[PDB]
Amino acid sequence: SKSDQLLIVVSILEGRHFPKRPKHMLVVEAKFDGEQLATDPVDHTDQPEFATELAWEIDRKALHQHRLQRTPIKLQCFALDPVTSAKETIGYIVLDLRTAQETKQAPKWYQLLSNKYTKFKSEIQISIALETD
Repeated sequence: SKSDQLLIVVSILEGRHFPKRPKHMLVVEAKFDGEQLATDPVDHTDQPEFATELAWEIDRKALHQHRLQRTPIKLQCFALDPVTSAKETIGYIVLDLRTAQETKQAPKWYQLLSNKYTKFKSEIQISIALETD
């Protein structure tokens, strides 16, 4: 059943309406079904360039269950200090497999929930898709 092996691919593209923080970086961590993945740290500019794909392995039977159960893909956004190495949680984004098809789809803009930058309507552009593993 090698064919029945799939990848959930989350594409984190660009951010917008972030504050310009000259000494900091941004990192997005993503957690699905107890597996954590992370982006490179990127410049904490107003429009951060994440340009990263994250991939989790899954079975077709398992994927269909997660889809119906609404198992979340939880994205946590951190501001990182390259000097001290301290990370602070900026906000979170929740995705689910409802839209995930086996073709690439147009990305959508997602607002950061519990956003520490309370006056900024910070958001991150995200695609989700399924590929053969």
